[PDB]
Amino acid sequence: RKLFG
Amino acid sequence: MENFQKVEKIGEGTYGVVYKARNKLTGEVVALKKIRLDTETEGVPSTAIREISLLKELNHPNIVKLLDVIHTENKLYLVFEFLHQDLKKFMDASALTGIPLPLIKSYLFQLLQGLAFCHSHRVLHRDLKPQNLLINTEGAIKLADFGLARAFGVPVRTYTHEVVTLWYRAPEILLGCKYYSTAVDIWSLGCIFAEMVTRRALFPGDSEIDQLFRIFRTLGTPDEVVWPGVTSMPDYKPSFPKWARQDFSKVVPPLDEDGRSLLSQMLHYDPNKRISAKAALAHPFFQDVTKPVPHL
Amino acid sequence: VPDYHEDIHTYLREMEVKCKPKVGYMKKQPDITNSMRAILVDWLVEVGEEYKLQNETLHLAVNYIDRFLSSMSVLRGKLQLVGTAAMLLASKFEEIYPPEVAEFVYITDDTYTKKQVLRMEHLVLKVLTFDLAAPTVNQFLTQYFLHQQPANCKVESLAMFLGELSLIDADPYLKYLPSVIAGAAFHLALYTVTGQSWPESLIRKTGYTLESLKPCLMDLHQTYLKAPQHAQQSIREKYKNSKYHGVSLLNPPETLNL
Repeated sequence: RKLFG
Repeated sequence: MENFQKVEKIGEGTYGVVYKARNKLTGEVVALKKIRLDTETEGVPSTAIREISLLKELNHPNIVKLLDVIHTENKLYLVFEFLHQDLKKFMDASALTGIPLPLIKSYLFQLLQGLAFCHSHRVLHRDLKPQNLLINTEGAIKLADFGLARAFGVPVRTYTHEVVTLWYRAPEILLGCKYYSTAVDIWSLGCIFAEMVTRRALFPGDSEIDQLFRIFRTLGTPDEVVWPGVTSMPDYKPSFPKWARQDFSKVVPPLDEDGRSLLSQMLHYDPNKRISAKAALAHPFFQDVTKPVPHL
Repeated sequence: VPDYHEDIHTYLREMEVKCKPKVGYMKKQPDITNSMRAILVDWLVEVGEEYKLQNETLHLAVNYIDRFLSSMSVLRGKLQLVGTAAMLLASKFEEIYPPEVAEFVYITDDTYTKKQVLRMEHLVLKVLTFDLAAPTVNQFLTQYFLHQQPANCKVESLAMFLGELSLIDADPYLKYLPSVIAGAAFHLALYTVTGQSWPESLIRKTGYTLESLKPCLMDLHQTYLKAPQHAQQSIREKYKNSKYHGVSLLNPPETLNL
C-alpha cells in the first residue's frame, strides 16, 4: 500500500 | 576518524572487528569497534542498534564506557574506553596457577554491581561469558558487548532457536520457557564464578539436551518441590534420568562455606527464588572483599 | 521479580520526559497533517498485523516518527518512507527476528527503493541520536497490570486497545505522557469491564490520583465512544480477534461517574 501519492 | 590512529586488532565479538587505537590529539588509547556497514541490504545490524542505545544510558564503573559514535555514509565506528584483556584469556594464562581467590571475590563483587545497575535500568545482557568480561591492570572488571542485550520494560520473548552459547545458559531457557528474566544473568554469573574457582567450565555441554544433563548431574534432576512447574514446561520429559544433588564441596572444593552459599543461591533452579544481583551484593561472602590487581 | 520493579518504574518515569516529542509540532509541518499522520499510524498497525509483529514494536515506531517529525520537516511524498524506516528500526530493536529490508520495501508497493529506506534508517538514527529505548504506553500498562487485584485478561486486552487508539490521534494525545495515557487506559478498561476503578496501589506508586487523570480520561472516553465512526479502523479490526477476547466488540460506558 502506497499512501498519499 | 581523522583523529584516530589504528594500532592493532585486539579482537572480535558479535559484529565488528575491535581495534586498539589512539587519539592523535589527546593521546588517549581507545578501542574502536568498526561495524561493516552493509550498505545496501540490511543496513545497520540490530546488534549495533541495541548496544548503542542501551550503553548510552548506562554509566557505571563496571560497565564498559561508550565514548562516542562516529556515524558516516559508509561506516559506523564505536569508540569505547580501552581495557587490557578479557577474562577468558586471563583464565587460560592463569590456568595451573589458578586465579587467586581474593581476585575472584573482587571480580564477582564488581560484576554484580554492574549487573545490578543493568537490571535496575531494565536491561538484560543475556550473553554473559568470560569473553564478554573485560579486565584492566588496576583490578577492575567491566561487562562488555551489549549486542544481544534487550530492554525488559516489556517481558523479553524467548528465541525460537536460540542463538547463543550453551554452557552459561539457564535451565529455564533450556526447558523452553517463553520469557527471559533477570535471573538468567545471575545463573551465567554463577557459572563464571565456578569457572574462576575450579579452572574449568562448570557445565561444558555439547548440545541443548546434554547441557541440561550435565546440569542435572551436578545439581540434581528437578521436580515440583525444588521448582514448582517444571513438569509442565514445553521441553520437560518424564523420561529424564533422576540424578542426585552432589555436595557443593566436591563441585567447588576451594571455596569456603559463605562462597558455596552464594553459589548455591545463584544456581537455584527456580528463577523466582534465584538470588538477585542486589541481594547477592549484601551476602556475607563479600565482607572481606578487597581490590587486588592481576598479574597480566 | 520485584527487587527492580520500583527502580525500573521510577527510571521509566525519568526516561519518558527525555523521550517526549514536541507537542505543537504538526502546526510547524508545512506539507503534512494530523490526519495524514493518522493514515500512517493506522497503516503501521496493519503492517504489524501482516508480519505478526509485537505491539511494542508498533508503539516504538510511533515514538520514533513523532520525535523525528519534531525536528525534521517532511513532504507528504516522504512521510511513509519516514514511517517505514521507523518500523524497521523498531523491529530491529524489539523483535527477535525483523522482517528483511526487502519486506519493508514490499509493503509500500515498491514505491521507495531498498537504498532509499536504508538511507532513511541512517537518518532516523542520527536525528534520534541512537536513542531508541523509549518508554511506551505498552510498557507502562504491563507494569500496571501487576497491580490488578484478581487479574482479568479482558481488562488487559481492553486497555491495550485504548492505548493503541491513542497512537492514532496526535491532538489531543501528544499532550500526555505515556505513563498518564496508560493510567487513563487502565482505569477506563477496568471501569468498563467490572465497574471498579484506578486502584490505591497505583495511586501511591505512580503518585497519580484518579483526578489528575481526569482530563486524559475525558479525551480517551470520547475516542472510545467515537471509535466505530473514526476514519481509521485497523485497530478495531485487530481487536475483534479471539486473541484479544473481542474486547473491541464490548460496549463503552456512556458515563464515567467521576
